[PDB]
Amino acid sequence: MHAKVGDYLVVKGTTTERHDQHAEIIEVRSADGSPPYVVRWLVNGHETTVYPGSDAVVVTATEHAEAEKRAAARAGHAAT
Repeated sequence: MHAKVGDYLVVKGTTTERHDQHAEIIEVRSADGSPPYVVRWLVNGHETTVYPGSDAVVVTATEHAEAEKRAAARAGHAAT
């Protein structure tokens, strides 16, 4: 996994069915791709530092709106 700033983080379901744990990566605490990350819930509304899980993927704006609402409730429910 390799992270990038200005992009969105996803966890779970690399097979592409259920993509959870969503947010915007504005601060990458890795030079390549290793947790933790400083993440913003944009479509939710808060900043924090979270620990994602396995099957972490990088998405863009559209994958962020709906999916980050639900999947941030998934991600930032704990490990904060």
